[PDB]
Formats: sequence, structure tokens, C-alpha cells
Amino acid sequence: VQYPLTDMSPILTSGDDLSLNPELVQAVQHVVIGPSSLIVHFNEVIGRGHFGCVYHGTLLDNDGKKIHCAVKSLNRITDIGEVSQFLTEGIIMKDFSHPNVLSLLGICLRSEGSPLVVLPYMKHGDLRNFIRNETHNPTVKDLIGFGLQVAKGMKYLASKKFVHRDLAARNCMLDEKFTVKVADFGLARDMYDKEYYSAKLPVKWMALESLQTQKFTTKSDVWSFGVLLWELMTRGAPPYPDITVYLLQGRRLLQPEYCPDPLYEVMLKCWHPKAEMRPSFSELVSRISAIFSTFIGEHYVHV
Ligand SMILES: COc1cc2nccc(Oc3ccc(NC(=S)NC(=O)Cc4ccccc4)cc3)c2cc1OC
Ligand SMILES: [Cl-]
Repeated sequence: VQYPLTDMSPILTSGDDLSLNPELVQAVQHVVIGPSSLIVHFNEVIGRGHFGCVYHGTLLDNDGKKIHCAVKSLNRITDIGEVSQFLTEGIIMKDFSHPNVLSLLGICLRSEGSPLVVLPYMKHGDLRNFIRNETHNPTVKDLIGFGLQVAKGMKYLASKKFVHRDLAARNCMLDEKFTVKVADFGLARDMYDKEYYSAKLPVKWMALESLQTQKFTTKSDVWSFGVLLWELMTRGAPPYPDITVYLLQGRRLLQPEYCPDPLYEVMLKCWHPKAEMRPSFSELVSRISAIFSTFIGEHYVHV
């Protein structure tokens, strides 16, 4: 409710930066973008969600060159926990340095309104929408290639002991050189993804054990990766067109028609009932790199 008739809920106010966590603030301060150095084009919305939004922005570097960016914004800055989670969603990238992981250009704090997390524009948007878009004509090799890229990102993130928790094609970005940036929209979650979040959790991407404990690990990320592979080879079909009960009947996602057998064997390993028996992202990189190398771009996958 944006325009309530009356306040009913008690008002917990966070002021009249200092109210935030010191370490978070320090981290945000050293990736600061000056309010005047960023132009946000609020008329040019890239994507809307119920908690946040993403706009086209332009950033001027010190040399005067215009940089095209995406500017993520919080719809409401009255809840301190939401504001903190929002800045954390941006600042976590400051400690990642990998070509298959989304980077942070900076965070613009202005005198009024939402902080603004600035990201490099990703020409082709989210991987799911890209592969679903009929206009594109990816081959099996292209599609496996994207999976390989996601695997490399996750290998790096796993090496840094980072648990993704929401690995899915919708959360991977694709830049102009068709480089896949593992990511997470977080509070800018698109309003049309709500069906995939059932806490609101992404149940169709979640490991058997996470569905029951709601605990997430790198091994549960491996499960999600398998589903992500499935998404790729079906060119973005929704998985499993209660999921715990379904799975526990003894089922897995069916092999997609354009999914090669060795790659399905890999998805099945990613869905091993026992988490500890699931492949590492390192092994997935190895395995998928091999499978990838066998193709030559002659199998075109239909939407
Ligand atoms: C061309 O279209 C788009 C183009 C778009 N280019 C750019 C950005 C976009 O949105 C994002 C995407 C992602 C984030 N991510 C943030 S703030 N944090 C994280 O992703 C943290 C993180 C990092 C690695 C692993 C897990 C978690 C913000 C905004 C874009 C969205 C677009 O359309 C929906
Ligand atoms: Cl191919």
C-alpha cells in the first residue's frame, strides 16, 4: 500500500548512513559515484519489480567518455533492513573479479531517495530472455558454451566460498560479446518472475535437501546449475510445467531433445540425491568443456 489511508503499524524510523552497518558503509563509500557524474534516465525503465527497478543510466568517466549502465533502485527507502540488503546486493560484487561474474561500477548516494547501484549495461539482458527470444539462433554448442561460462563463474564463486542461492538463467546476464555474467537481480526481481518464487523461494531450481531445510550450499548451487543447464538446452522452457513430493516420487527433469546424452548424465549428477556426491563446479567446468569441444555449431536449437 503506497498511499495508506492511515498509519496503523508502529513507526520504526532509522533517523531524522550512520544508522547503517559501519562495514557496509565503508565498503559502499570506497565505490562511491558522485551524484553529478551519473545521469539516471527514469523515463527509460529497463525493468520493473515490486521492490525495486532498473533504469538506463549514463556514467561519465574522468576522460569524459559516456558509459552505458544499468541503474538499480529501491522502490521504498523506509525499511532499514531492505536498504541494507539492497546495498549488500551491490557491494558483494566489489570482491569478485571474474569475466563470468557481474561487476559493480559503483553506488551513487544522493541527498534524497534510493541509493543507486550502477552496473555495466548488459546488451542482451538476462540469459533466459535471450535464449527464449526466437530472433536468436543458438546452436547446441552456443548453448553448452553458455552453460560452460556459468560453470566457470560458479567455480570462481565457489572458490570464494560464496553460495549463490538463486542460480537460474533469469539471473545470468549476457553482454555484447555474448559473455555470461553470473548474477542475481535480488530486490530488482522482475515482476513476471513471481510465479517462480513460491519465504519466497525458487523451488523448481532448489535441491531436494534445501526444499526441506531451506538451507543452501555450494552443493545446492550445483543442483540449480543442473536445472540451469536444462533451461539452456530447452531454450528457456519453464522447469516442471509440492515439488518436493514430485521429486520424491523418483523423478527428474526429462532430457531435452537437443541435450546430448553426456550432458544429461551431467545434469543427473547435479541432481544426485546425496549432495556430497554431486560434482564440484571445477569438475563441471572440466566435463562440460570436454562435451562442448565435441560440437561444431551445426545443431540449431528451436524455441
Ligand atoms: C538489456 O536489459 C537489461 C540489462 C541489464 N544490464 C545490467 C544490469 C541489469 O539488471 C541488474 C542485474 C543484476 C544486478 N545485480 C546486483 S545489484 N547484484 C548482484 O547481482 C550480486 C551478485 C553477483 C554475483 C552473483 C550473485 C549475486 C543488478 C541489476 C540489466 C537488466 C536488464 O533487463 C531486465
Ligand atoms: Cl552444435
